[PDB]
Parts: sequence; structure tokens; C-alpha cells
Amino acid sequence: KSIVITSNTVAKSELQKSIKFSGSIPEIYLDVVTKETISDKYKDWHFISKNC
Amino acid sequence: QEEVIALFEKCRNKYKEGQKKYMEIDEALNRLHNSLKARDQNYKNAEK
Amino acid sequence: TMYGSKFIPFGPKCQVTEYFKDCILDISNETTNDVEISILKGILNLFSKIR
Repeated sequence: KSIVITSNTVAKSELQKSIKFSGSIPEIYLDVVTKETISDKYKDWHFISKNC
Repeated sequence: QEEVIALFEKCRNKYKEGQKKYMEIDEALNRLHNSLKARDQNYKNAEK
Repeated sequence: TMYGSKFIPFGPKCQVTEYFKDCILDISNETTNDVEISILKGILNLFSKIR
């Protein structure tokens, strides 16, 4: 019955999938990014969306 | 077999009520966490 | 964006800033609010103090 962790699991997962980065991407970064809920610091206009 | 099937009925009822309690408590805890963060920011701004 | 222009300047005696602050203190409760309200209160106080 219990299958998700709050709403972060889907958000963290689908941020992780579309990440366009070849490195580590620690889960702490995904957790702090996907758990803002107060300010829109991490959501902004991105004209460049692919690796240069 | 009747006792065991009644045991499963009570077990499943307790299971469902436990999950209802778990969802209620988790929802309350998440709401309290977000509210606490907002209140902390508000208090810091007001104090400054 | 508004503050600092010819229309809404910094200063203590402007009427517009007083009206803005009057509304901000109306909504502000400091117990269960959006953080933007407190941020506005602080920013408006700072801009009111700027001569």
C-alpha cells in the first residue's frame, strides 16, 4: 500500500531522469532542489537547455 | 477455518486502519514541517 | 521593480509607500503567512528609510 515518499519521489525521480549531466548528482542535491515549496529559486527561465 | 478466516478479516481491517493512521500522521508531519520552515523564515525576517 | 523611479521614490514622507505598508501590515499575521509578506514588509521599511 505504501509506495511513495510524500510527493518528492516522483519529482526527484523525474528531475534525475532529465538531468543532461554526466557525473555524480548526489541525492542530497535532488532532495534540496525538489523540496523547496516556498521559493522558486530553482525554477527559472532557461534559454539554453542542451549541452554546448 | 472459520476462526482463521475471521482472523484474516480482523487482520486486514487492522492493516487498513493502520495505513489510514500512517497516512494521516505522515500528512500532518509534512504539513507541520513546511509550516515550521515558513514560520522560521517569517520570524527571522520580523526579528531582523 | 517600481521603487527608485520618478513615480515611486525612496523616502519617508511619500504617500504611496505609506499606503503599501498600511496594506502589508493589514495582511501580515507573522504566525501562518506566506514569506513574501514579511519580505515585503522588510523591503518597504528599508525603502522608506532610504532618503
